[PDB]
Amino acid sequence: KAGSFGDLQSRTSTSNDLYANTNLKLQRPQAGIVHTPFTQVPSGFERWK
Amino acid sequence: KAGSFGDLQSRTSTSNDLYANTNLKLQRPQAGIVHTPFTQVPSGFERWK
Amino acid sequence: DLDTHFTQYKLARPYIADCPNCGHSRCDSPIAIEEVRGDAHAGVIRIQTSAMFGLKTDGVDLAYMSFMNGKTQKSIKIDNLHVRTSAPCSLVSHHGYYILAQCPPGDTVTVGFHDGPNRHTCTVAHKVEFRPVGREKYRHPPEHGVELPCNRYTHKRADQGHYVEMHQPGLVADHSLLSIHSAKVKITVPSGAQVKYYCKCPDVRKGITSSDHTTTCTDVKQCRAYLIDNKKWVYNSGRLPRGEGDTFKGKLHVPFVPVKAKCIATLAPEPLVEHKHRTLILHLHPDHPTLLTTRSLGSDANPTRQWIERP
Amino acid sequence: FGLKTDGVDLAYMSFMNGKTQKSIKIDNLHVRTSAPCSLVSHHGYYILAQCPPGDTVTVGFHDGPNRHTCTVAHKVEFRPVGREKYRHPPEHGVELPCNRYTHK
Amino acid sequence: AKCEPSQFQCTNGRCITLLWKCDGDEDCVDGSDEKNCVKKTCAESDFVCNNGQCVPSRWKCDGDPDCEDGSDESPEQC
Amino acid sequence: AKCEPSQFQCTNGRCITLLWKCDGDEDCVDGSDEKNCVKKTCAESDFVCNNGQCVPSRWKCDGDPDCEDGSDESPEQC
Amino acid sequence: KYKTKVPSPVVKCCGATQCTSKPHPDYQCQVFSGVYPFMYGGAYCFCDTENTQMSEAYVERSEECSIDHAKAYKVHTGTVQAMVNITYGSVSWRSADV
Ligand SMILES: *[C@@H]1O[C@H](CO)[C@@H](O)[C@H](O)[C@H]1NC(C)=O
Ligand SMILES: [Ca+2]
Ligand SMILES: [Ca+2]
Ligand SMILES: [Ca+2]
Ligand SMILES: [Ca+2]
Repeated sequence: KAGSFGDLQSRTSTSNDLYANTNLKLQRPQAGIVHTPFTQVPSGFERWK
Repeated sequence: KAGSFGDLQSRTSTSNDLYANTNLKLQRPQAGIVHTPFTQVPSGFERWK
Repeated sequence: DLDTHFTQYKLARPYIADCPNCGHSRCDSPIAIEEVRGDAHAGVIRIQTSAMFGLKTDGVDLAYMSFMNGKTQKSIKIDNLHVRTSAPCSLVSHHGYYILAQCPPGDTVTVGFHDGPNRHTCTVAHKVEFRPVGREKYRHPPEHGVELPCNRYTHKRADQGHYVEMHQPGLVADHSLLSIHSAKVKITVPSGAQVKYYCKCPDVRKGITSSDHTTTCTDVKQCRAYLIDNKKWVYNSGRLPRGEGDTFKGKLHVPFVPVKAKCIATLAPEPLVEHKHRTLILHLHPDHPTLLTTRSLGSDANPTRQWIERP
Repeated sequence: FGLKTDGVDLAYMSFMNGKTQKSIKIDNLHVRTSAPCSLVSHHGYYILAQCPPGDTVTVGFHDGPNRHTCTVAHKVEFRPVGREKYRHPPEHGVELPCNRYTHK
Repeated sequence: AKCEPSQFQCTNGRCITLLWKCDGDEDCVDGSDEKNCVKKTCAESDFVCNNGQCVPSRWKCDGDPDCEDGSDESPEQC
Repeated sequence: AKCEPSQFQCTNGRCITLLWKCDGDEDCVDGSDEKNCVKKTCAESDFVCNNGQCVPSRWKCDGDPDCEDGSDESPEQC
Repeated sequence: KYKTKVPSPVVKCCGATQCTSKPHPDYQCQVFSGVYPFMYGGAYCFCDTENTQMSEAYVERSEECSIDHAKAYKVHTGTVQAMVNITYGSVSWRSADV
């Protein structure tokens, strides 16, 4: 689950198939600014630690 | 006792006979560094304050 | 050799990107901070910027840095290059786009450099935390103690298998290319570059010119000019407009990769131990929040875990 | 700030040197509240700066080899606008009405 | 976008409140607002030095050069 | 004193990792780490400059001095 | 710990673009219409509202994941080994893994 221990899961540290479950959502760029704002649930691994 | 009010005791402020009871333990110097590391219980007088 | 570490960085150039705080207000900063890596233990953080450090237009020189001064790339000696979170950070090393700094905890990360009378700074909101190693929450690496394994960003520039992609730069919109001239918009094309223009005056005209071109429009506000110069590539920054087609041109290694290292952790004072019938009495006088854990060696561990912050 | 005995110039500063008024170019004019503050603008007696939270407000300037500073006890707090206690202006988010000292 | 008559637009393409069009502060990085301006006159109670700086008449010939040039204290003027 | 087989002993006596024995950084304060290094060659696809620099061929005579002396743009080359 | 990779946004001036699916972890793509971005060189687009910015973002393993990661294991009954120290008669202590 997002923000939980398993939010990011990979079968091995060198695999090329990564499972990611975060509420990654793109926000509208601020008026007149070229940027890609986004909101996301803080890392559940950092939380777990 | 170390860490308590009376860890350091002197009969007078100018006395040459000082009693000290702190867990002063000399630690091994870090590899390649000339220094005298040690561990000691924080002063019991400052703790009493 | 040193040049072997810049073989790919020589193909890239600095760029100007949006910075949330250029001193007092948002601006397009040549030192714009792209990322702050702060997951190392002893406060080591790696900051990625749009400026190039250690490269000059003429080659490699760790005393020199290169940054964009509008359309023109400027190369200057590093002068008061500094990083600040809550207090000045000690700079460990720098590499193209990347700065390695020893920073204390803070709510922000400020990077900036001086160029004569000019001052270029970029302040981003980023919680930088000090991560102590072990069972004691020390606030600064101690002089002496227990040497424990820790995660650190190495000070070495060498390629250790981590890369970032550098892409062909997108259109660089620059209104300084247009001039009213004889009451007739003229497009100035820098030597060796191409200028794409788009005019929507009564006579709608657009295209790519390799040389000075005079359009049918009489007002600069009626036209747009974009500088096309692919001599040097740029990191695919999320703050730069993407180019057309497959803009991917190469890979740039990530310097100062995170590595396993040995850190000196604090060693709390030796407890006073008093013994009673079937009872152990410990007098704990910690210097920093110190974790105390105990367990029985029987069939029921009955574990205890508590942080001791005061005697 | 911005005035000299000879006229107006935002690059110049004027201060009293005992009974004699001295006018100098602004040299390392700084504001500090537990950390350096970004200067927004200055006019006459007034200095506008963006300061992080702190317990003190330090203002000072240099005049050649001399350094003139003044530190006063004043709790400077960050007052986030809205329903979240952010510590520094975000790069992006919701634009909310707020109270600011205009730089003009 | 193009801005209403309540706002001035700099050659940079960005808009600035019309009250800021000419007030001595470059509000747009290009400086298009202050790049075009004109000076205002001063009351008859004020003297004007050679550089055009205005100073009150009570400061004229007072021994202090209250303007960029010394015209307020120049022998030719006093 | 002798270092591990995978280490290099600077003249200062301090051991350094053998991988660091020759690179852009002097890993020991004495600097003897890099004193004995040897300069690398560069691919034939890069125009070697007169003063010893080496720049890609596509940059040769492109109208921009890429070598520290402009050799790539000097009339001797084109 | 994850890393959020955000490629350069596609700014379509006087027009519109469309997002497409890609095989990226937690891939996000959205087209924001009515943008009028400005660069160091001034207004980037000509049209006032007929412009779109396409934002893209996806999740990657951070550089620390090579060193700073947790391994989840399934545990089954395995083996039991011991180091035994034995002496007998006049024979000195001898040991071996068993
Ligand atoms: C076995 O026991 C003897 C005496 O206690 C000791 O000298 C020897 O080192 C022990 N063996 C090991 C492997 O520790
Ligand atoms: Ca103005
Ligand atoms: Ca006078
Ligand atoms: Ca070396
Ligand atoms: Ca060239």
